[PDB]
Amino acid sequence: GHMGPNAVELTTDQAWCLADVLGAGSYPWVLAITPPYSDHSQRSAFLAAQSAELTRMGVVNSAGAVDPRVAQWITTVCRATQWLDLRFVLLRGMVARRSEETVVALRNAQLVTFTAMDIGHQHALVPVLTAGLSGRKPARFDDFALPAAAGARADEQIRNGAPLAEVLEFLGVPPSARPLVESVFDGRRTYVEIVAGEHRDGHRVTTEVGVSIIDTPHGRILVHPTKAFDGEWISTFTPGSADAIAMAVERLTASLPSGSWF
Repeated sequence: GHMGPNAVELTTDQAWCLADVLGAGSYPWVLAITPPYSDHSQRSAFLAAQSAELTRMGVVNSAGAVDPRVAQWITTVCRATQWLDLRFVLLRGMVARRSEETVVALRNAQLVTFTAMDIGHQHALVPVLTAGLSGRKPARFDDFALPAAAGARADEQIRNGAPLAEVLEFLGVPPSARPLVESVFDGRRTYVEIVAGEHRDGHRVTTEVGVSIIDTPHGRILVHPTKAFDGEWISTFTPGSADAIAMAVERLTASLPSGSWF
């Protein structure tokens, strides 16, 4: 239910219900909210089964009206004009901007939280971007780069059963960097993939590549993309300090038509 004036926690079933009655539209795919009902018979019934609990929490009144703030937040998420998609590796997030309003939607299994936020600068975002991680401090190592497609290719090769020593040796990972790089190509990792988007005259435009933040036993690691003139993308691995993260996400949004958030 309500968690202070600026955040509410709902079941995803409830969140779906609200978007529906508000005519808010659809939740973005990134939140992966499963529909509670397929048709109008099931819709009316599901509304009725949910009505009491929504009233008890003070989110919908006994007459069917939704809390003014919750309605605005849902609307900002479903109709965002600019956003960041957050895929944590079911833990899914989105930072939605509409008009001057910023709302963070955070879906965790059967629950989703909506939090209205003042994000006036880059650094305010970093706690949100790292919420689903492991509280690791920045790793300590010198930056390295490789083609983005090669990193993804290498990752998929283990998903196809290939040996790590073999794969990393031919990527050219030096022995000094093996413990760090092996820890990245390790499922005990926690990470988030960040894609930026905007809605411009009916047209969805998103970044072709994303920013990743990864927590391993070696610390927090930032992976950010740079476009080369041959058209292929370069991934750079670097310590995931708040400063580095904030600058990488800024440059990511700046690559879209409406430009940086900051």
